Amino acid sequence: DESPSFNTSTSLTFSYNDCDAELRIWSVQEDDLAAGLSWIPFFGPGIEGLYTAGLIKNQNNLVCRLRRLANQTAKSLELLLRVTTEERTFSLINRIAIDFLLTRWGG
Amino acid sequence: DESPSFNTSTSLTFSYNDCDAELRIWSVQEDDLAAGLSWIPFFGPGIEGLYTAGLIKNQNNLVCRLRRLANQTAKSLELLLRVTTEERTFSLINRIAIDFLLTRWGG
Amino acid sequence: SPSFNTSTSLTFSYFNDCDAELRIWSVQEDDLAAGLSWIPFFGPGIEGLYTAGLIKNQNNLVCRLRRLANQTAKSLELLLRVTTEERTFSLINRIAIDFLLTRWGG
Amino acid sequence: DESPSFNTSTSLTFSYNDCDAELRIWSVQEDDLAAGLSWIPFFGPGIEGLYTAGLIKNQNNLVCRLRRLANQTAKSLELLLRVTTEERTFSLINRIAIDFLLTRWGG
Amino acid sequence: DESPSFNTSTSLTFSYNDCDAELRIWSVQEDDLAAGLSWIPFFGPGIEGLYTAGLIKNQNNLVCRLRRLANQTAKSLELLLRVTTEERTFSLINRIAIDFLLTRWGG
Amino acid sequence: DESPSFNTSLTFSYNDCDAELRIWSVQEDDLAAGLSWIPFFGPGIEGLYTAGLIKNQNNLVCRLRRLANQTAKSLELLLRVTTEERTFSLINRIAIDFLLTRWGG
Amino acid sequence: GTLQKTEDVHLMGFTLSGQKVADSPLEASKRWAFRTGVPPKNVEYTEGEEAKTCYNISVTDPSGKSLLLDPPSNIRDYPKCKTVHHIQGQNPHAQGIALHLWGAFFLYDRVASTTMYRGKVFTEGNIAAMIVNKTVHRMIFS
Amino acid sequence: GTLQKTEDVHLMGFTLSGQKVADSPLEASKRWAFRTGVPPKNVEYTEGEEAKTCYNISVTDPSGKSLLLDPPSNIRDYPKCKTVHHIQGQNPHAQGIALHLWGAFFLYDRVASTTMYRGKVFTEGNIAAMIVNKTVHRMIFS
Amino acid sequence: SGTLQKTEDVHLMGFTLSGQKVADSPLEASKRWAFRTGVPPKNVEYTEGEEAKTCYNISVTDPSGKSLLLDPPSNIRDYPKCKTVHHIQGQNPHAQGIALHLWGAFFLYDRVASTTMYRGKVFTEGNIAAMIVNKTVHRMIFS
Amino acid sequence: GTLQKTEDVHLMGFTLSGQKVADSPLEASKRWAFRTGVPPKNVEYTEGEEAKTCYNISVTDPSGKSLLLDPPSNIRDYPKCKTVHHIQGQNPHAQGIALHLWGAFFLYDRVASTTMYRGKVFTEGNIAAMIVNKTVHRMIFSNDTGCFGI
Amino acid sequence: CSGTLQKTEDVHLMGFTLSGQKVADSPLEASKRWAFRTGVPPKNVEYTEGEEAKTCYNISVTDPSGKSLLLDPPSNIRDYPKCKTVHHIQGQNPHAQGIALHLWGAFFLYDRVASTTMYRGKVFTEGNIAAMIVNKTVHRMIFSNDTGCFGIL
Amino acid sequence: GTLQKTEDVHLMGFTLSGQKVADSPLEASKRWAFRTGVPPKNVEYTEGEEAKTCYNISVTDPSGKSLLLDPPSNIRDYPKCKTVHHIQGQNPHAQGIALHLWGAFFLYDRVASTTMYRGKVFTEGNIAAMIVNKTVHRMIFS
Ligand SMILES: *[C@@H]1O[C@H](CO)[C@@H](O[C@@H]2O[C@H](CO)[C@@H](O[C@@H]3O[C@H](CO[C@H]4O[C@H](CO)[C@@H](O)[C@H](O)[C@@H]4O)[C@@H](O)[C@H](O[C@H]4O[C@H](CO)[C@@H](O)[C@H](O)[C@@H]4O)[C@@H]3O)[C@H](O)[C@H]2NC(C)=O)[C@H](O)[C@H]1NC(C)=O
Ligand SMILES: *[C@@H]1O[C@H](CO)[C@@H](O[C@@H]2O[C@H](CO)[C@@H](O[C@@H]3O[C@H](CO[C@H]4O[C@H](CO)[C@@H](O)[C@H](O)[C@@H]4O)[C@@H](O)[C@H](O[C@H]4O[C@H](CO)[C@@H](O)[C@H](O)[C@@H]4O)[C@@H]3O)[C@H](O)[C@H]2NC(C)=O)[C@H](O)[C@H]1NC(C)=O
Ligand SMILES: *[C@@H]1O[C@H](CO)[C@@H](O[C@@H]2O[C@H](CO)[C@@H](O[C@@H]3O[C@H](CO[C@H]4O[C@H](CO)[C@@H](O)[C@H](O)[C@@H]4O)[C@@H](O)[C@H](O[C@H]4O[C@H](CO)[C@@H](O)[C@H](O)[C@@H]4O)[C@@H]3O)[C@H](O)[C@H]2NC(C)=O)[C@H](O)[C@H]1NC(C)=O
Ligand SMILES: *[C@@H]1O[C@H](CO)[C@@H](O[C@@H]2O[C@H](CO)[C@@H](O[C@@H]3O[C@H](CO[C@H]4O[C@H](CO)[C@@H](O)[C@H](O)[C@@H]4O)[C@@H](O)[C@H](O[C@H]4O[C@H](CO)[C@@H](O)[C@H](O)[C@@H]4O)[C@@H]3O)[C@H](O)[C@H]2NC(C)=O)[C@H](O)[C@H]1NC(C)=O
Ligand SMILES: *[C@@H]1O[C@H](CO)[C@@H](O[C@@H]2O[C@H](CO)[C@@H](O[C@@H]3O[C@H](CO)[C@@H](O)[C@H](O)[C@@H]3O)[C@H](O)[C@H]2NC(C)=O)[C@H](O)[C@H]1NC(C)=O
Ligand SMILES: *[C@@H]1O[C@H](CO)[C@@H](O[C@@H]2O[C@H](CO)[C@@H](O[C@@H]3O[C@H](CO)[C@@H](O)[C@H](O)[C@@H]3O)[C@H](O)[C@H]2NC(C)=O)[C@H](O)[C@H]1NC(C)=O
Ligand SMILES: *[C@@H]1O[C@H](CO)[C@@H](O[C@@H]2O[C@H](CO)[C@@H](O[C@@H]3O[C@H](CO)[C@@H](O)[C@H](O)[C@@H]3O)[C@H](O)[C@H]2NC(C)=O)[C@H](O)[C@H]1NC(C)=O
Ligand SMILES: *[C@@H]1O[C@H](CO)[C@@H](O[C@@H]2O[C@H](CO)[C@@H](O[C@@H]3O[C@H](CO)[C@@H](O)[C@H](O)[C@@H]3O)[C@H](O)[C@H]2NC(C)=O)[C@H](O)[C@H]1NC(C)=O
Ligand SMILES: *[C@@H]1O[C@H](CO)[C@@H](O[C@@H]2O[C@H](CO)[C@@H](O[C@@H]3O[C@H](CO)[C@@H](O)[C@H](O)[C@@H]3O)[C@H](O)[C@H]2NC(C)=O)[C@H](O)[C@H]1NC(C)=O
Ligand SMILES: *[C@@H]1O[C@H](CO)[C@@H](O[C@@H]2O[C@H](CO)[C@@H](O[C@@H]3O[C@H](CO)[C@@H](O)[C@H](O)[C@@H]3O)[C@H](O)[C@H]2NC(C)=O)[C@H](O)[C@H]1NC(C)=O
Repeated sequence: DESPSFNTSTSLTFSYNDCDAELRIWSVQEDDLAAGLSWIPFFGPGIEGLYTAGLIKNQNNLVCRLRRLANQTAKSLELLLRVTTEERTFSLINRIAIDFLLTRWGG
Repeated sequence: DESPSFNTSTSLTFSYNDCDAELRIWSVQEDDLAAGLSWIPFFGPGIEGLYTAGLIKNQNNLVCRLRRLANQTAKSLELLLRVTTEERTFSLINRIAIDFLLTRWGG
Repeated sequence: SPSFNTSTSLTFSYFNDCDAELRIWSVQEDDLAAGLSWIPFFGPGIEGLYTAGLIKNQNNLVCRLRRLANQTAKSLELLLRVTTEERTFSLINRIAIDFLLTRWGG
Repeated sequence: DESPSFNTSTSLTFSYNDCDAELRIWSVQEDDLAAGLSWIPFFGPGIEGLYTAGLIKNQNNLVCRLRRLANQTAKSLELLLRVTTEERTFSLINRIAIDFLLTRWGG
Repeated sequence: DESPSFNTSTSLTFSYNDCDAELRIWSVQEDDLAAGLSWIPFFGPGIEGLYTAGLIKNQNNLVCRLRRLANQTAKSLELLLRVTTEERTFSLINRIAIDFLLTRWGG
Repeated sequence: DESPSFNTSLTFSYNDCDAELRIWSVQEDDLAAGLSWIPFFGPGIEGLYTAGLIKNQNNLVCRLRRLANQTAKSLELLLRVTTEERTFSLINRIAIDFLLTRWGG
Repeated sequence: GTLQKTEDVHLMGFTLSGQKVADSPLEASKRWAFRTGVPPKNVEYTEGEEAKTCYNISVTDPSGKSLLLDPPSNIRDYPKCKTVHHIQGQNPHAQGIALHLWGAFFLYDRVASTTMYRGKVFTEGNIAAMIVNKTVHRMIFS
Repeated sequence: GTLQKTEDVHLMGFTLSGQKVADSPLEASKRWAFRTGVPPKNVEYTEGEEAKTCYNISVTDPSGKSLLLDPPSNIRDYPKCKTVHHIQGQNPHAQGIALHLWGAFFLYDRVASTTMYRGKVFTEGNIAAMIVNKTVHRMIFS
Repeated sequence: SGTLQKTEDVHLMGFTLSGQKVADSPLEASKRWAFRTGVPPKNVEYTEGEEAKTCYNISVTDPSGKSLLLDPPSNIRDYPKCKTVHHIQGQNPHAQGIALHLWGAFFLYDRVASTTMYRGKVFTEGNIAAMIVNKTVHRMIFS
Repeated sequence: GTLQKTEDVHLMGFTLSGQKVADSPLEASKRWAFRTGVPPKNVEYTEGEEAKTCYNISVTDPSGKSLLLDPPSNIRDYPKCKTVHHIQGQNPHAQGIALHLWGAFFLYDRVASTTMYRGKVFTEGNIAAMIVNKTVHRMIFSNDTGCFGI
Repeated sequence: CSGTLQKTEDVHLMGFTLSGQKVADSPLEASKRWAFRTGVPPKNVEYTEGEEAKTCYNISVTDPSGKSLLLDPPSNIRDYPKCKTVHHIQGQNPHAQGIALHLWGAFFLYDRVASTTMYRGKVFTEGNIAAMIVNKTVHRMIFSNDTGCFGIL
Repeated sequence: GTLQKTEDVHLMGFTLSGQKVADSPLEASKRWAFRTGVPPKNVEYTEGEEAKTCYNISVTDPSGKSLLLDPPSNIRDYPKCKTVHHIQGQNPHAQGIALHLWGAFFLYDRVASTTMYRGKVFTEGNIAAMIVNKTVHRMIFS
């Protein structure tokens, strides 16, 4: 489970054809909070209007370097799921957040 | 999603009318190790006897700051439950620990 | 939970009634990859997932892991009393955060 | 003890009153030794019903010399049983087969 | 019953899926004479240390044909054991050796 | 398990010795009595044995004694293999082994 | 800015009865509504506050069955309540999931949910986080 | 790169259709098989690429029941599709549950699974792990 | 010379004395039995045998109440085919040892010929013979 | 110490049979009891010991209903056992769930429990936590009766 | 002319188990191959070597009177040498008489003895023995309660 | 040479006293020892030499039970002995069966054993297999 980064300017510097150039995406809301009242679950957007659409453009051939991340993540994530015993959902965000700190404080 | 830290003397240090000065709580006690056998489930207190009551006194006007903390903690925590999808248990203590470890040791 | 570091099996840094022979079973992921054997369809079932091995009692290691099997039970029961979820509880991330918390901090 | 070889010619060739011509004997499945589920002992014949009945015809003066053979076998057989000290059942066909192999290899 | 021969070179030629390739077996001993005094029963290994472990390799499909052979010869062995009346254990080795001596005379 | 054979000058084909060898043997003249083969007319347990002597003419007594002394090593390994605790016979095994090694030679 | 060990975290539940919010059942019913399409969410906390009022409400349809969701195995009653109100009602024009207008949480035994479950006594309140050690906690708690 | 908060970890899932993988249903069935003895596993992912084609496939038997596993309550239909193919089939010589041959994932609404579920719209694709903060994600998207 | 191709081609058949025109009524068939000490009993396995004409079932006890015959092993079973079974109850006070046959004949049981008489089992008197016949000749002559 | 990754933190379960605790079923059954009022808890471990004795137990009431809890979907049988003891029993006047008197754990396939599940083979033991390195782990690696009834 | 028998101590007669035959060896399913029958004597045969079994069975069957319906073992009957898992089942049968028998033809294997019946308190397995001839050179070259038990028919 | 009949083989038992080995009861008692874990075995032999010394030995525990095994029905006393020694004693730390240290056999009437039985007269010796026909047997015999 490797992960690139977001190093810009000092273009995008990434620290770890057979692609599609266009890539439009759906995402969880970033700025739904505009009137101070939509954050209530009763006044929320529901499940139909929950998702916001946008476009990701190819600046420094980022799209190919994300589509080629599919092999070397699904190779290891199957072996990660084979160890655990639960058939429920399984979050990986805390695992990566711990692992980055374990890598950074090696010395 | 704030997390204040209190330190003794300088009385408590807060660091990071519609409020009642009286604040009585119930908690899970930690002095049960002196019995020597209460850690076994068969010799434990059960469900109704699990709790110990106490009173938190107002030293540096910390009751009303806690009641104001709780009112806008929900503002962020409702969105934090909005993003995820699973319909049951989410212990946020690991999230707060990881955010605290990333915040004060970013570099 | 009392943790235990097997550094060097010489270093035994921490946070009769013993048997010297310790045979264990485990999931060894080193040989489990095997090219295209990480597929769930090209893979092993429930009976066949595990390996077998033995642990050598070099510096009296098994006889202190069993005393560790004592000395972490009380803390684990007091940890499971506080929680309210009745299915299985992940515990590795808690130890991983606690290691960095007691490593550097206040 | 001695044993003749009652064999066919291709007059009838034999080998190495007080008589009854009729000889009705009991035997162990004269033919059809195999079946679907008869070799198993759970669906087997049983201890009282595994014996078939046959009648040997006295066609070339056959029964009478067999009776005279049996009445003279006892002289060798009791002296053979006198030497051994075991009091359980004593098989004998292996001795006859080894005697046949030893005697036919005359040089 | 059946008894095959298994010879090496003057080639693994034989004479006369639903199986496992691995065949781990226990045997008495290849040669305990190298110890020097292991043949004395007082210096012997006993019941619990009598056997040694081995692994027959299925590089020329021996194991599966042997597993087939046992199920084919079970019927003939039950038909052989039905005829005898002794309830003690019956040794078949001399029977097989005499049958091998009688079954072949051509050359 | 060695088994030497004698010859009709006696060719043999496969201190700690006493030259005088006397044995007890099963009766042979009893067969010629005529009625003594019947168990009721038999001699019994005690009268079943005849004493005899083996002469030492071509040092066969000493080689028989060392034959027994080296045969007891081979026989006891054979007794270790079997699972029966009652009286076990070896006559048929020696006869089948003689037939099996006679075919090769 | 000091957190030695992982159980120094605390999530406390604070009720609106201690904030002087009108908590009689006549005017507490208009902070509750029904809406379809929003899944329920729940989050676990550690300690709580004794509440002046707690509620025990089951609402059925004209066909007889309750509109409230079946509570899971981990849902229990609220530990300490001074006054418990039992209300049986009927609403034919609404269907769906019970939700809170102010965004406050329905509090149960160490579970704060965004919905109402049948047969379980809850209260209304929020949850808050703090970082204290044992030394402060022994001198702040009686 | 250094992230300041746990929320910055994004997990986009990209479908196979962006690699010019053929996606006609008459030949896609060789990427699916049935097997006994493998439990299913789910992974939560934050966002994902949509699909040019989506599938709604149920497999029946001569006895009339569905050989596919029932979905849990967190399994939802896939959010964005362009041309979904509602397919009904029948297979009398299959046992166990459904698995993908390439090791790819059956993507659903923010849940990726290694098995098929009854009556749910999915796609085929993998997921990737990465970190972008708010500023770099704001100079993109917009 | 000799046609012996398999080990189970050797048959051991036991023929009764009654087929040899020997008197077998129990009044004069009891003079071929006696008692003797010091001789171990012997048993021999056979395969098949002649259908018997008259069999016997004999219990002999002392005046103290104990049987003079032996306890039969688990191998010993009743004789298969008996047309007439004679049951004799007797008592001999001055006999000791085991029962033995005066003519040297065998006490035939179910495929076991014995030199002694057992308790509670039905036997006959007969002698066994050994011969070699293959499958085809046996199917030709046996009927 | 040294901790570079996350999956090198191991939780392995040690049985009580390797602790010289006598575990024949006629006398190992007095470490078990029944109690009302406690929830059952589960914890996930990784590796484990080969068990000398394992138990497959059933406890019924006089009406024919089993007093042990229904097993969840994540509970499986214990992987390696040298001897499996099958036990059937009944108890008329005990209600609740089954608990261990010594505070130990009921070990299953990578799940340790504080209760006894119906129809599943378990053992008794305690799980233990440690941190190893990859190279170090390459180096050091090759009705019967009225049971219960307090 | 493959006359490879030179002497008789070339005894190599393995007894192969049914667990390697892909036959189900669970204790609940293996009980359907066993039943009681009277009127059949028990028979034993001697083998010298064999496989290492996967599963083995400790079985005791009683009556309501408390007497075991399995025969007592002779002095040569011992426990089976290699067993990865031994299953201990105690049950009873109130309506079966006779001795225990196998319904396929397989033998109950013990320590170097194959039987057609079960014995009291002894550990066995299922299997069939096969007889074959190899010499020393080739073998050195290769080498390395519950109630209703047994139901009824 | 040649072998004609099956009865032409013989198994003669030669005693150790003919090997110029000392045979006093105190000196011959150190070749016998007790051991558990081995079954006893028996072998038939046809004839043999009569020994100079024979032994009738009973060994009991202090509680009274003899450690030696009961004799089977085929075991009898040794046929001819010049001198028979009756030695009895006790041993509290002996368990198991009796065995011979040199690997020799305990000779009885036509049965050679690896163990020592209770109340039967034996000797020490080894047996040998040898083939002489009846033609030249009387040339050697007498
Ligand atoms: C990871 O990165 C790779 C980089 O290549 C991306 O590309 C695909 O990779 C997969 C996995 O290796 C490829 O799938 C395999 O390709 C081979 C196809 O070659 C056969 O077919 C072509 C024309 O169809 C002919 O040259 C000839 O017939 C070849 O034989 C085969 O190895 C595989 O198919 C066979 O697999 C086994 C082996 O026999 C059999 O069981 C099957 O029935 C079948 O015959 C297999 O299909 C794929 O081709 C690559 N695509 C391209 C466009 O190159 C991946 O996208 C990327 N991600 C993953 C794997 O998730
Ligand atoms: C065939 O016949 C031969 C003789 O012709 C027998 O050979 C004898 O074998 C036994 C085997 O145990 C020998 O006994 C051993 O002798 C040694 C004793 O040392 C004393 O004697 C030697 C020489 O006489 C001198 O050094 C000195 O006097 C010593 O005092 C030791 O090596 C052995 O002791 C072992 O046993 C004792 C008792 O348990 C313990 O201390 C130890 O275990 C120790 O290892 C042993 O006693 C004997 O010497 C041999 N005889 C001769 C004349 O050499 C064969 O046994 C026989 N075969 C059969 C099958 O019967
Ligand atoms: C802690 O955080 C909570 C929420 O978690 C805050 O509570 C908010 O309080 C505000 C201010 O009171 C609420 O906003 C408005 O409140 C009014 C409710 O008053 C009722 O009662 C009075 C009687 O005294 C009468 O005016 C009348 O009966 C009212 O019903 C109303 O003005 C508004 O409600 C509705 O009014 C009419 C319908 O009656 C509609 O036209 C309106 O659109 C509206 O729906 C309105 O609610 C607010 O609701 C509370 N929640 C939130 C989420 O903001 C606390 O103030 C805060 N505490 C601190 C110290 O910060
Ligand atoms: C040598 O090896 C072979 C396999 O390679 C073994 O052969 C097996 O022999 C057994 C003998 O009992 C066979 O079992 C019989 O099967 C029939 C029904 O079984 C299933 O049949 C089909 C299978 O798909 C389905 O309908 C269903 O699953 C059935 O369960 C019946 O003929 C027999 O039932 C008999 O017993 C039951 C008792 O419960 C009663 O109904 C009747 O008495 C009935 O006659 C029986 O169960 C088995 O099928 C064979 N296997 C194969 C693969 O052919 C040999 O046993 C083995 N030899 C040995 C070990 O000695
Ligand atoms: C909160 O309110 C609900 C309103 O339903 C209460 O639930 C009801 O509780 C009663 C008392 O336990 C239940 O009655 C019992 O039900 C069963 C079946 O009849 C049986 O155990 C008893 O005979 C008894 O009748 C009742 O069924 C239940 N209602 C529902 C719909 O489940 C609940 O008790 C209230 N909580 C408190 C703390 O008062
Ligand atoms: C994908 O295909 C599945 C079937 O494989 C579709 O599910 C079907 O959806 C319809 C319409 O909602 C269901 O009918 C309704 O079901 C219930 C029955 O209690 C009830 O609400 C209504 O009376 C109505 O009959 C139908 O049952 C359901 N089928 C199955 C097997 O679950 C699904 O809609 C398809 N999805 C898309 C996006 O096309
Ligand atoms: C030959 O004569 C002997 C001796 O009289 C007969 O043996 C006897 O057989 C009967 C019938 O089986 C036995 O009676 C049974 O005994 C027990 C205890 O009562 C029980 O199983 C039955 O209720 C029945 O009464 C009797 O004990 C037995 N006597 C001896 C001494 O063993 C034998 O049957 C005769 N053979 C025939 C007629 O073929
Ligand atoms: C430990 O013992 C228990 C019983 O005390 C065994 O559980 C039993 O397992 C069998 C096989 O899976 C179950 O049979 C099945 O039941 C249902 C009937 O509707 C069905 O799925 C199948 O047709 C099959 O017959 C049986 O019900 C079950 N018994 C109980 C009481 O749960 C368990 O297998 C034993 N463990 C081992 C390792 O032997
Ligand atoms: C197969 O199960 C049988 C069930 O009877 C096991 O036999 C039993 O083994 C135990 C342990 O050795 C015996 O207990 C001991 O017995 C005596 C007399 O009490 C004494 O030495 C000890 O105090 C101890 O209690 C038990 O008696 C014995 N049962 C019988 C009927 O003999 C057998 O061990 C099992 N097989 C395996 C391989 O585990
Ligand atoms: C070798 O020594 C043993 C003893 O170690 C001798 O055995 C003993 O023999 C006598 C005479 O036969 C037995 O006495 C008789 O026993 C029974 C009652 O037990 C009865 O028939 C008579 O009333 C008489 O008392 C004695 O019991 C027996 N002792 C033992 C322990 O079995 C044996 O005779 C000696 N052999 C030689 C050849 O000297």
